[PDB]
Amino acid sequence: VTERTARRSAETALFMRDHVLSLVSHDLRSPLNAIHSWAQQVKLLESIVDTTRAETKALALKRAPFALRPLLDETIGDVREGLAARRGIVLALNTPLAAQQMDGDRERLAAALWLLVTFAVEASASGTTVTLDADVDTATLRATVSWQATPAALTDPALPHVLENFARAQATHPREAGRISWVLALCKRVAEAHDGAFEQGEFADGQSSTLKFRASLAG
Amino acid sequence: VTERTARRSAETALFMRDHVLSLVSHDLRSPLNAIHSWAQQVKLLESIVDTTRAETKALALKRAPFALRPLLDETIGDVREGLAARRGIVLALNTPLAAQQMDGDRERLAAALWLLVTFAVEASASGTTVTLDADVDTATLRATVSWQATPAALTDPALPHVLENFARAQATHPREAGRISWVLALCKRVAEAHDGAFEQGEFADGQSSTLKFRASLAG
Repeated sequence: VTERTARRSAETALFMRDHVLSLVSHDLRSPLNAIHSWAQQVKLLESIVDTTRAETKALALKRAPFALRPLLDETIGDVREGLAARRGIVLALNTPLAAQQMDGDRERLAAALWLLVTFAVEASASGTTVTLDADVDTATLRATVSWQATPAALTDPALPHVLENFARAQATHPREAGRISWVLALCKRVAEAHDGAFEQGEFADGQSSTLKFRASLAG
Repeated sequence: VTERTARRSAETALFMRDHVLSLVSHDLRSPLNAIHSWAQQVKLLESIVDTTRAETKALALKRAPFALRPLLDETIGDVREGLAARRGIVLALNTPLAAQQMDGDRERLAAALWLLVTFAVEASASGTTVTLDADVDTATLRATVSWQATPAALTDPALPHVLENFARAQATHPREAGRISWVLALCKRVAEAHDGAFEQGEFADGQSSTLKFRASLAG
């Protein structure tokens, strides 16, 4: 395990814990009122809000121009050495990007793309091809990972893994409407911090699954 | 910022988010009942419990013998390059340990000692000496960081920093009885996972502050 893989793993887990806190910050609202509709000091709520709001402010502070294509190649290289090669997964990069630049938080985008690809690899069986597609259109960077999914591979103890065991287990769980697997929180947070969006498709039988990442170019 | 510093920073923040979840998992018990003593679906509680319990099981799985003294020297070297040198803080190592070994989770202990020293550095003014004392006694590893504290340095925007801004701010807050500054959660978690203990002393005026870490040798 390289230092880079361990760093990316810890970042992923960090953002997943933020995601869990934000869900908690949200979901306790309704069953509380049902008890109180029969006829939680907000200060506890606010000190979790302060944590998530701090992370929110962290994700907006570092924007600087960088070359998109070396970032894509670094992503492929890092995931290949971290997990794809030892899982027998072929990584493919499809992009026309050569000299294009983006004014962005390069390190956070790097973490987001790493996780976008690593998640697909974790959910792939030996011999599967995971493809990272990436391009720009007007004001938007678009990165999509597409692959034929074997979601049982996420929790297979005979296979090497990089992501946390409980995160991998949680990712096989049926998703509530509009909600991501917790472990993808970093992709969602970084996308939305760049005035973008993140979409986790379902695990599709007989068809490719997709993760779709978008980020504004000049934010 | 080296890869090692960024990895340690993300680990620190990860464990701090676990700590916040565990506090939330605990503290909502009492104000809820005061509402219900006038005359929160546990499933939401349990899915945070599963997260913390997973981390708990992770911290018990990797024990292997390693040399204690190179771990101490690596700690000093990493914090020197990550923060102490650029803050004008002198680091001192006081230990009789030479060849002693410990059957432990070397990477987690390394993160814990890094944070033990880095926290003291963050809470030091230029020219202060931060001392790491370390020894073994019977079944126990004991590591203590002692220093003359300037807690205002934690939040001084003119000084370089490694730890998260909101974590540094939270650490200046008055501590409830028996509770640590959230940012030290990694030290506490790793100590207790090694059948040990962690003690954060107060910020002492005219006297040294201490952080005391203990871990069982052969767990």
